[PDB]
Amino acid sequence: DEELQTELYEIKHQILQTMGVLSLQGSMLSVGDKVFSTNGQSVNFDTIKEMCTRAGGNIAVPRTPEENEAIASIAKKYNNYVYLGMIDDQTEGDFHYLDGASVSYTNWYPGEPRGQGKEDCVEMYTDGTWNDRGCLQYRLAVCEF
Amino acid sequence: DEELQTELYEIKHQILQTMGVLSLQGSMLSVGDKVFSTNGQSVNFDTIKEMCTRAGGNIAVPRTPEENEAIASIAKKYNNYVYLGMIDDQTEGDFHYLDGASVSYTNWYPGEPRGQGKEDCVEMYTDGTWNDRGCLQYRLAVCEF
Amino acid sequence: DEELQTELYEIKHQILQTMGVLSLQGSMLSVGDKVFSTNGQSVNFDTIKEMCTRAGGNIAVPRTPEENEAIASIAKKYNNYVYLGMIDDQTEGDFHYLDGASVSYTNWYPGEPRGQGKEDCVEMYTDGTWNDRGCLQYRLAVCEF
Ligand SMILES: [Ca+2]
Ligand SMILES: [Ca+2]
Ligand SMILES: [Ca+2]
Ligand SMILES: [Ca+2]
Ligand SMILES: [Ca+2]
Ligand SMILES: [Ca+2]
Ligand SMILES: [Ca+2]
Ligand SMILES: [Ca+2]
Ligand SMILES: [Ca+2]
Repeated sequence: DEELQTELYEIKHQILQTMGVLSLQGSMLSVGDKVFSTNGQSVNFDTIKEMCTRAGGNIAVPRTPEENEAIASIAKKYNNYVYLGMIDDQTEGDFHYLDGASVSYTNWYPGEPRGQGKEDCVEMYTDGTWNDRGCLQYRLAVCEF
Repeated sequence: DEELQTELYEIKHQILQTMGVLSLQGSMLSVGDKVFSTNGQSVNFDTIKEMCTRAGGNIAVPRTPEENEAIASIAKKYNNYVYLGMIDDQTEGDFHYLDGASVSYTNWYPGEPRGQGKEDCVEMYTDGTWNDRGCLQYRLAVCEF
Repeated sequence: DEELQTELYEIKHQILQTMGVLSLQGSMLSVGDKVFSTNGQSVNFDTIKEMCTRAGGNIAVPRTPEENEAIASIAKKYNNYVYLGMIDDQTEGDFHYLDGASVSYTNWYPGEPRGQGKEDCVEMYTDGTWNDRGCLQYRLAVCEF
């Protein structure tokens, strides 16, 4: 159509308007094709996971420096550590994303991970570096869509 | 096109991102094809109606158990009763949606409706059950889009 | 397709749902094809400009009476003057939009603009009328998308 193309413009325009409003007001962060957001709650790993999937997203996990920095700023903003979408329950010391694939990008705080098999989750410090941790602490719920 | 299909993916993806953010942050509830939301205001029936249409939606009305429960949770959350998008002004005892069609799904509190012709509106209790009421009370404004 | 048309309906519907939620909750104002929004911050001209572009929009500028009134209501709501997307730095007394084009619609407060070359920005009073001003004051950041 010709009508299809102007309908698409309008749709794309309106999308960027809503994204713009949410962005301007700090409701979320856009990094490439990824949108990060938090409900401000501090809960444990399993709770965060459910909150995120209930909203149609997933517990956030950084796969690039820019994505890592985005999540870091939210952690900084809320002054709380953040549980990341990765665990090493399956095999010890081998952290994997929740789809089962092995993590590639890492930003471990020097010396980490250590403490080992008692600590199967990953938390992000407010400077963006990571620490392996037990999964029952109260951490800021950050989701990716 | 081939380009059309990847443009559509992207558009659909971005939509679900904005919906995800609004959902995660409690700005609205998605139930099937219906989105519920409130501005937190307690006003009378006529005012709610205007607020909702000004936003491009309508005063909420539940047509299923799940929809009813969704509105109920908002009522619970704000600890206030909710005016529903239905009245019986036309014929007495015959409640109709605002398009004029007769209500099908009901969730009357036992004994309701009673009091009759002096009470042409419907309010939802915080447990989700309904009570027929005068239309001039201050009730939580919940809209559907 | 036939499938394309029902996919488009759904997409358009969901867009209006998110816009409806943002609108109902006062997160933004829709005027024709333009969406206005604020982050509530009072900062100077250069800062507002950056905030708006970071969100994928621009510092707001009214080109119609309705658009002017929309921005005015936000100014009223936040009880603060608003920097508008226009300056007269290039040539003195000749105010232009930030794309360089000359402003057409104006709503100067009677007597304005005056003070002249020391005042290259434009602020909106809470009644919607304009005043030319220095660019270093703290004003409400209102963006258009
Ligand atoms: Ca272990
Ligand atoms: Ca471990
Ligand atoms: Ca550790
Ligand atoms: Ca009656
Ligand atoms: Ca009645
Ligand atoms: Ca009654
Ligand atoms: Ca000058
Ligand atoms: Ca000047
Ligand atoms: Ca002046």
